[PDB]
Amino acid sequence: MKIAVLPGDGIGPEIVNEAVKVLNALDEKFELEHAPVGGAGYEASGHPLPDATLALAKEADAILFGAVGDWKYDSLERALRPEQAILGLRKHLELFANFRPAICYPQLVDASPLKPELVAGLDILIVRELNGDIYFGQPRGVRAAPDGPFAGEREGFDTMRYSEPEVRRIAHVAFQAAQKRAKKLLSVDKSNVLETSQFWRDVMIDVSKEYADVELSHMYVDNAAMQLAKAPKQFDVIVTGNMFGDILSDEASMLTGSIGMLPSASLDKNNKGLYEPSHGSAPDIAGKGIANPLATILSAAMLLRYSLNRAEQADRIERAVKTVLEQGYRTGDIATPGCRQVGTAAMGDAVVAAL
Amino acid sequence: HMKIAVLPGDGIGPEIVNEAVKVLNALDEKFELEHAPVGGAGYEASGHPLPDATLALAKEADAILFGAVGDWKYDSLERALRPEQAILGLRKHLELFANFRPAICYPQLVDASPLKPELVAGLDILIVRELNGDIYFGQPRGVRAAPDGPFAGEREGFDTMRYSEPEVRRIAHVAFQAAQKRAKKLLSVDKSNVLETSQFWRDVMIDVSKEYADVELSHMYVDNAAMQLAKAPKQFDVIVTGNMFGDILSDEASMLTGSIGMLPSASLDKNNKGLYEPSHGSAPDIAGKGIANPLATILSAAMLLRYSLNRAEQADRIERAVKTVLEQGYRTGDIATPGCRQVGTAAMGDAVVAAL
Ligand SMILES: NC(=O)c1ccc[n+]([C@@H]2O[C@H](COP(=O)([O-])OP(=O)(O)OC[C@H]3O[C@@H](n4cnc5c(N)ncnc54)[C@H](O)[C@@H]3O)[C@@H](O)[C@H]2O)c1
Repeated sequence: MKIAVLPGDGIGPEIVNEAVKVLNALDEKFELEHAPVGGAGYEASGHPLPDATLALAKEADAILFGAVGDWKYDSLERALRPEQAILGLRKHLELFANFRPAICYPQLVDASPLKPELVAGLDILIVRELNGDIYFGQPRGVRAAPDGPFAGEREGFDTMRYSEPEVRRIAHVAFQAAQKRAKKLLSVDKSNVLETSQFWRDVMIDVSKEYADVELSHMYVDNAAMQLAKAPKQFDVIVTGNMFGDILSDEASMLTGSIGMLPSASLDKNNKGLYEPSHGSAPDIAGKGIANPLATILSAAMLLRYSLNRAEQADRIERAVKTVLEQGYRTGDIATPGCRQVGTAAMGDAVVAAL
Repeated sequence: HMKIAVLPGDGIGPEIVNEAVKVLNALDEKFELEHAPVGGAGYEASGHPLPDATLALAKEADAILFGAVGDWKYDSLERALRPEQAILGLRKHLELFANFRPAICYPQLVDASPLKPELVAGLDILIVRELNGDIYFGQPRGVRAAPDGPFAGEREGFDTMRYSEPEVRRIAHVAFQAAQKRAKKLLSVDKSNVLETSQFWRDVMIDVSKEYADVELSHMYVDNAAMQLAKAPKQFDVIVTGNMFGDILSDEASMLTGSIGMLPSASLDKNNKGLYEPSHGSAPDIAGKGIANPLATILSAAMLLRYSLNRAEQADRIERAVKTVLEQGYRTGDIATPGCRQVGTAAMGDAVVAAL
């Protein structure tokens, strides 16, 4: 069991330090190896995904990833920008299936901006397609506009595209997840405007024929943004494209009390995965020792459960997180009245103590 | 001159526009109001939902006050003649590229929001959504055999996101000027850490910002913005973004206010001439029953004064009057609260007039 540990930029190192602390406190023997990624990759060898970092990730049984991004690197040419590291790991390792389990712990209901009755007992799974869409679609870039009223003018552009196999493989994953949960799947697209989305919807409906025990329904992304605020407990499994999943996921994280709570798994067809908190590198609080490590710690639990066949250890970590919340520990982003507010490292220590 | 084309439309349209006109006529001002048929009323008058004479009036006027078009009785017309085609026609022919979507939440109506009330009571933010371009209209688009890539040959759907320099520049100007008429904070939202269209958007936004140093420009990625709207919508003043992202964020913000039916809307051109309309559109189930809520249309008329006719003080006066009638307990059926004074459309309009 080799884990590639790729902390990245910003709050990445301080939150991954806590996840590694928790893994090291299990009785289990892991082989952990660190490598630079993102701005850290650029600093080391001028590329956000150094060849040796990609090699390590390919070789490992799983990847524990922090976050990438820092404003001082935004001006670099596109291929060198930090976020190209996570896009590249997803694409090169064919990690096409992203899982974001939004669960509101009882203690954190009061931390959510929504009225408490809307999020108490909330448990939604977002399945997001991760290797296609307008995130990768060609052609893209800047050009003279080839046609239309503004022909000749400078113009930025990206191509949104989805092919049949790409939609089918993520559809199957989502339907399989719904079979094991509440037998409901909601597919989100923008099919009343976008040709790509109508194509998505058509393929999703075709795959639904094979899952007579799951009820498939559909929702436009603009309505889904409304409904995640209004009545998110209507959802059990949501499946959507790369771009729409990105947008809805951050909104959904508020349903758990904070973006600092939402873990994620990115799997290939063999359940080799990269596990990362759903959030970014949070440069506004980077190095300040206050970021919430719990999304990253819960991502390490998912790592054990889904790639390393260690479901019992994953349960141990999850029980430890639930215990520290019962005990009153909170980082600043999930503070609740009367809580014990702690920084990143003390929160990690508390999780370790509760194992 | 201050000439306003009044295009009431169908069903609740005339009912609610009559109250906005009542409010305008109660001001000290000298407006030239001129009515013209649109939507189903356009079809009944001369066979098109946007008659030539109606478009000519809209072009000539300094602003347009528009109600709502559509009804069950028009839904059987051929597609090109349906009332809702007028909306598209006016936006295209008047080059209205800037969609103003206020998100406002009145304290009296705060329980309609899914948010805890301290986060949203008194919310007053503005989303400016580019309306004419983006991936919603970009060519090419359709379904094809994939031309290249890892899945070449497979059936594939596709769309093209694109924004040219003049398209971003003109929406940037409109948004920065709106921020000048407010708290001088503008947030631009994009996905420039992944999308080339978005980095291009950001670059042009920053170039225009050089002419508006009085306005504080900040940037946010669309996923963070969707979260921030739920977490703390009061942090914003004006938000500007592309068509698709704006569509999503504005609908989110409207749900977060709790009363999407109170919300005014506008579509503006490069001179800030606008068409001003309630956000809600038709309501066949209550059309002509005298109970539709006119407040969104009245608030649209206030927007009209503020952004097209250089009458910010009168706009403030109308917005003050709407706050007052809510404090006084007046409600139309859609926003009825326990112990309220429930009124129909006309009596609500009377109450706004009384509070001027
Ligand atoms: N997969 C990734 O690595 C990933 C994802 C998104 C953004 N990013 C990059 O992250 C950088 C910041 O982007 P952003 O500001 O839009 O998004 P972000 O998610 O880093 O931060 C959004 C907000 O949430 C707060 N936040 C995030 N994680 C937190 C935590 N664990 N504890 C407490 N507060 C937390 C931040 O302070 C900020 O206010 C950019 O460079 C962006 O490209 C990377």
